[PDB]
Amino acid sequence: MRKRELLNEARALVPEGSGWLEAYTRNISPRQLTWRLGKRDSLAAMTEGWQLYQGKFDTVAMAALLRRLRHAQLQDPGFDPLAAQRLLDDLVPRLRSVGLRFGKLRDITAYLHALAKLRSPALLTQPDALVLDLAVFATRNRTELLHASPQRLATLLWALMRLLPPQLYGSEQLQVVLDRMALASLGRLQNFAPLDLRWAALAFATFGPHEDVTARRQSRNARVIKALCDELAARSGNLALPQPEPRDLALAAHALGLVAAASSPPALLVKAAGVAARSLPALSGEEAVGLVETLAVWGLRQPALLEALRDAAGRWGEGEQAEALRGRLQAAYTRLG
Amino acid sequence: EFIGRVVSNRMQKTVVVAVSYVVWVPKYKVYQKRVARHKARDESQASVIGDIVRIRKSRKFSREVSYSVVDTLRKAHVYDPAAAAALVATRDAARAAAAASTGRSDPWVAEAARRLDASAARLAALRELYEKEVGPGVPLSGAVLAV
Amino acid sequence: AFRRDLLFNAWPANLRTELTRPVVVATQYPPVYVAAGDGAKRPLNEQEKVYQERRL
Amino acid sequence: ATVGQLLGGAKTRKCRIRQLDGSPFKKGICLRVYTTSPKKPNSANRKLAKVQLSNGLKALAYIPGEGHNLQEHSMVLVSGNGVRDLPGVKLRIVRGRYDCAGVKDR
Amino acid sequence: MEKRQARNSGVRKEDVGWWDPNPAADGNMHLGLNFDRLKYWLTAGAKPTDKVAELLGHAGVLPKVPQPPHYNPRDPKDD
Amino acid sequence: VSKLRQTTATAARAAEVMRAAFPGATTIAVQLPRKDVPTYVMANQRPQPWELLPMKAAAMTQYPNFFNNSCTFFGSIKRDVVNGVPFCLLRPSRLALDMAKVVRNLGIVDGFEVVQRRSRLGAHDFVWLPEQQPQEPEHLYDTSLFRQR
Amino acid sequence: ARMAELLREKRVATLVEQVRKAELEHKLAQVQLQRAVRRQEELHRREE
RNA sequence: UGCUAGGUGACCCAAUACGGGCAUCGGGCAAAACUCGCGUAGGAUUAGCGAGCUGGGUCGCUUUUUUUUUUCAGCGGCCCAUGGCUUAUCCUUAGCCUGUCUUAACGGUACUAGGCCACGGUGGCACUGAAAAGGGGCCACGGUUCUUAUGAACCCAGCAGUGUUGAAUUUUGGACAAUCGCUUGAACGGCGGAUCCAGAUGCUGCUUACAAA
RNA sequence: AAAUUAGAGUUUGGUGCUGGCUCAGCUUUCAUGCGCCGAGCGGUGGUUUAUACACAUGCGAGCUUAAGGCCACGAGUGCGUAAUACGCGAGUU
Repeated sequence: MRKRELLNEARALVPEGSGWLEAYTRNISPRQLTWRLGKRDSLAAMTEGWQLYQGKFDTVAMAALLRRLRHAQLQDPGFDPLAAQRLLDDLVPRLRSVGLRFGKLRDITAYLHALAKLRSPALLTQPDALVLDLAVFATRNRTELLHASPQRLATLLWALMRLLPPQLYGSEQLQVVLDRMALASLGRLQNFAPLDLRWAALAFATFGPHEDVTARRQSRNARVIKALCDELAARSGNLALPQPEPRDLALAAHALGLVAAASSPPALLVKAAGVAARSLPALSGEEAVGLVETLAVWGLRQPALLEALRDAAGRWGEGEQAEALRGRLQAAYTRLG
Repeated sequence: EFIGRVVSNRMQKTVVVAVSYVVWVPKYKVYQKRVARHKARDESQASVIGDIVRIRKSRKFSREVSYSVVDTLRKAHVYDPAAAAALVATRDAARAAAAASTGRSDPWVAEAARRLDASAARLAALRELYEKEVGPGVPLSGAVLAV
Repeated sequence: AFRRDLLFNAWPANLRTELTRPVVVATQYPPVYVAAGDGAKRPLNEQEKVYQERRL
Repeated sequence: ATVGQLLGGAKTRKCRIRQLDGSPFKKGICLRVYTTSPKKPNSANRKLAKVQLSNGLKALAYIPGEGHNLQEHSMVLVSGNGVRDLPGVKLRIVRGRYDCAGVKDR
Repeated sequence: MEKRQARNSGVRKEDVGWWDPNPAADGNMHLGLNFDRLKYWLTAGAKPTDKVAELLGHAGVLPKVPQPPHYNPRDPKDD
Repeated sequence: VSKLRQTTATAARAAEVMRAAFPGATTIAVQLPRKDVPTYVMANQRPQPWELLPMKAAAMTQYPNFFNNSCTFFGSIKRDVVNGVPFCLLRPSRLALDMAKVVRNLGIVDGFEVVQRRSRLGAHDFVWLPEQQPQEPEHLYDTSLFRQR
Repeated sequence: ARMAELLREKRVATLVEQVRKAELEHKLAQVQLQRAVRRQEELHRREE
């Protein structure tokens, strides 16, 4: 009988064009909220849901909200980036009041994936202090990090690779996160997906080389790259397990070239040469070009790979980014003769 | 994939489509033709009754709407009365103008001459089509000349 | 067939199925090998080829 | 073909004796033990039996053999052979069972 | 034959194999499996039970399994 | 159980009967030369003779009224054999002409000619001259130019 | 498939069009010539 | 979601030296559940469907979780487009298919084993479980017993066995040894009226005089 | 080397039709009489065919370190259901 009082409480927050107000309950579960945000397509509807239900959102609701923001970014035509940015600013104090007091590693990783998903190509930003503090708060306890999934940890790494400016790779909180995650993942190396190893290699290459404790951190990320890159090298060719994608081995090879260029002949480059030179048109060009830069910095010459990439080098057209690919591949070709 | 005639479009975003499917009976060794009715989603309501449409399975939208309209092959021409009056005007204008230009040459003689030379121009055209397709050859068969 | 039939001229089973005697390995005739008790792979004994040919 | 013939082809799987109801042998209690005179050219007084059968329905039964011992309230086993010499009667009392046993010195 | 079905039911598994535990005149066991789907099912994590594991090990296409951890006097006259 | 399992054996054989009968027309789809809907044949429990609708459509599209003119031809053969008439006279078609050339070629009969019921020819219709025409017609249109052959 | 289509379908169809159009030119030479002069002479004599 | 193998343990047990349980992760293949295309007993002495009888919008339809991209239904509430079917509904028969028998075949009809579904004296409903109940939970009915009458206990379409009816229907057997299942990290462990062995009993295939080595 | 169509008697003064009845065929039952029940190795089969009738009694799901952890697989019947059934064929979120 108190539906009209409930409706007046709904009217006091959101204007009268919303379908949420008939649907409104005070005693909602977060499960239904994750589905109800999963049912909308327009940024007006998530705004309606936010001013109705700011009080009941835990971290899963924020993660589904950011995915729905990306969904509206690619499907709602009337997108305003300014309204999205002020709403994204409104998302902050709810996180600092709740999710930084009750965030398990699953929820926080899901949010950081959602925010990096928003910043993905097919510019919206959050403060980086919240991103680092979410990173240290999700990993503050060792035990749940021991029971974490490889998909979770490499997803967290891809989030930290996409969200952060390059000046903040030397921040100590990222290094504390990398300390915890290396101390977890080096025991369960063999539970890893090769895609998860690809993102682990890329993120430790991105964050690694950025007084005794810091050089020890660089040496520890050196042992992480050498063991993990040999884990991918063992996982390539061993046909008994799922064969890693040549894109992933190529991009982890580029990570090896990045950490070799920053810190200054593994089997990984040889097997990467094989999986590229058998399957070039499945490879995008720029990852292979970065692998040619890795061949440059190692000084090794992979013959059928380089003639195959010569054939790939002819097969591009003329135009700005494509001519930049041709130019840098020609430059690394002259670097290798 | 079904290619079958529409029969109903009185129906919101949904057309009832009938398809002639032929079932075997084993008893008499005779294929019996039955026609089943399907309900199908269209999106533009471009299907007038008599259109020949292509329906395909997609995700179900209802209890009993189960296919989606892909393409309307042959359009059903429809009765527009004002356009029909326009064809009345153009057609009796053509008849009266031709009879006035023609009207000794009784008008049957002139039109039948024009139809003879039109047929002759046609026969010359398709004969030259056969000439460019085949070359100088007896019309024995094209299957012989396919070598 | 006549020469074969002319030159032809344990069963206790009760089985609790124990793996006592050696093992032989649409079914692909001729048989592949003989697996012994000791994990050894050996080709067919002559008598075993005889009673394989009697079996068909 | 012709579609009337296509629809032109489970009927009544008809028991040709409708009193045994598809079974071969049904017992029952003899209601009356009586004889009758038959159709010409037969004129010997044949002995019959009206029996309240197992299935609750009644039909007449031929009594075979050199005499018999059946009276009121007497159980028999009824078989499926008919006697032709009077119309409408289809039942035969098998002998080798109950109160109707075999005759003396057969 | 998963855990659900009985011994004689209709099974998606193609073969428990040409099999004859009865001794037959010499080389007393049967011809073994037909093949190429046995390795698929045992590859796919379908379990063996105990004696099919013994028979597969005994045929030498798999290594054998040690059964006894201890000895106490078994009664052979139970039948 | 082989009744159930041997249904779709001829189904994949019917599709190239479509493709080698009708290039560019597409469980199979059959366009009988009649109303515009292509008519569909597909699976059941009781197995089907696939290539009755495709085979029939190739028949009726190449040789229209194959069934009625074939049965009319062979019925008239049965007619005058059991009636002792040694001449067999048909309402001609593509089928009747072509398969009359077939049975004359194999020597089932000794010959055929187009004839016309010449009493109801006009003051001048076209008339069949056997000498001046070449001896054997080979199409319907040359044999439907005239009136009631 | 292309060999069957372009080396059979269009030329056998072309045989069908030119054969029925030679027949149609026969019927049209009839309906011009004999029909037209016959009916204009009939209408001429009927109006006389 | 469920199994099996891996890898982990600031855990527990065992260990004159090392393996199990227990938690979590992920590789393999897998079930499950839904959807639609068709098939299907006769009856006009069933002719309109007493109905949301079909569709569109709106919600509710109890989770985010790897890169460009991702998540059913009238099922309920509301409007609404007024249509949807016309062997439509309604009745009564009936588990269904492969089977088995026969026919030369097409067909026509009681089983074998086994595929799937349904049901557990009747009817309604819920917990838990990923999924629901044949000796699990609650209520009402109908039976069977007993009460000092107030009320409780039970439900063989599980096995044997009893009783009616029937022309006719079996032993109140033995056993976990073989499987196969459930379980347990000793122990050829525990249990299983599944099964395997024996009985009675139609059909069958197959022997049968004793003596003596 | 593909293994594939039995009639007769009955109707009438006789003959031929007209369709029906029966017998000879195969399969089938704790069918029903009459007769044997020597002993063994086996196959198999009972839809207690029916009553989805009422059940005496006994047994069928217990295992395992009081407490907790695992026991929806197997067996039976066909009431209901003429179609969320069952079968066949495609694709699965």
